[PDB]
Amino acid sequence: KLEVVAATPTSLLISWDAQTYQMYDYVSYYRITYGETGGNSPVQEFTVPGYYSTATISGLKPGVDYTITVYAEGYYSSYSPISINYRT
Amino acid sequence: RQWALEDFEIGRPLGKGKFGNVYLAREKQSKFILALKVLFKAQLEKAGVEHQLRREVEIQSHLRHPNILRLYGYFHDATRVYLILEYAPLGTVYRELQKLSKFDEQRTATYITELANALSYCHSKRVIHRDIKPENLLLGSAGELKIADFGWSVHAPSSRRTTLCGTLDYLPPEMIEGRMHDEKVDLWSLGVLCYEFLVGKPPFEANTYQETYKRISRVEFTFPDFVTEGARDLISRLLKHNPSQRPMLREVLEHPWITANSSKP
Ligand SMILES: Nc1ncnc2c1ncn2[C@@H]1O[C@H](COP(=O)(O)OP(=O)(O)CP(=O)(O)O)[C@@H](O)[C@H]1O
Ligand SMILES: [Mg+2]
Repeated sequence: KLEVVAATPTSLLISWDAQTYQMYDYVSYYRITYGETGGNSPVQEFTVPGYYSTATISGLKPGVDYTITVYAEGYYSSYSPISINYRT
Repeated sequence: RQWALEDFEIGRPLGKGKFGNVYLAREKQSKFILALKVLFKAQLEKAGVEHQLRREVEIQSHLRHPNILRLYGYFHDATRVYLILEYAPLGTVYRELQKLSKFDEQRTATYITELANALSYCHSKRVIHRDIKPENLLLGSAGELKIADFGWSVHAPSSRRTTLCGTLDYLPPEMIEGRMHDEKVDLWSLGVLCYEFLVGKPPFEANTYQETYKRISRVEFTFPDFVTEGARDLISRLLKHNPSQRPMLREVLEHPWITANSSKP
């Protein structure tokens, strides 16, 4: 599971410590994505190294519904996204 | 990229590991010599250590520095895990210290400089090694130090850092005393290392792990008279009970003993 640890009006600290992987299947990096639930600009993204278990998303607009999705990219695999909605 | 056993010519064995063997090997495309460490899943699972292997791969794959052993990649099959590593032709510092029994000041200072550069590079990515010791250091073809074995390393933002890990004679007091630790535990272990290099045994050595813990916790150790003034100062600055009082790696690199004894690039 994905969780929001802490929030400000412009930023979220998220954490995927709960997500588990298959034995011997190791994560190269995470693709982190976020945008305004339903109503449209382009959903934005960035990546962090596979050894991260949390990350900060900054420069969000206050009072907005976000959907945050994380894709664990294995060296040999793609895990199916975990996601969460949060309102700044 | 992806990797499989078919991408390597395999040569002679370089050593016997705990859960496998390491072979000299060559990447067919490039023809590039490297080492291929083979681990048996059966033996890993028996010993309980797969989490350490995950940690090693996920961290060490990202580390690119002249004094850190490259982990180019890994792969696995029904029975084995393979790590594709840089080949260190001059072997372990552990074996060099066994042979020579102690290192002189120049060799010691030069290695402390190399190790400090590498840990500077780790700490900027907020990675801590947590198991600095002579067995985890290897030597390139020009005799240059390479730190390896990131099994017990940790990314600081991604961990609570309240569990003790490492190797007995090298453990910092903070971990023994149960407190939250940070990058300064590497600084402590560097000082133990410098001492062991110069003297040929670690400072808190004792017949049981209990006595050793007490002695670390109380920073109970003495130097032989041969250890010079400058080495003594450097080590004493590294081996402070209070982590916050230990120097930054920058200050270690600028210490006057280090300056006076380290070889020029
Ligand atoms: N990259 C390299 N280049 C050259 N020789 C290497 C090497 N990596 C390992 N060796 C040699 O092979 C031996 C076994 O290495 P290995 O890493 O398997 O040791 P080990 O299993 O005891 C440490 P660990 O507990 O971390 O698995 C080493 O002592 C060394 O002689
Ligand atoms: Mg290892």
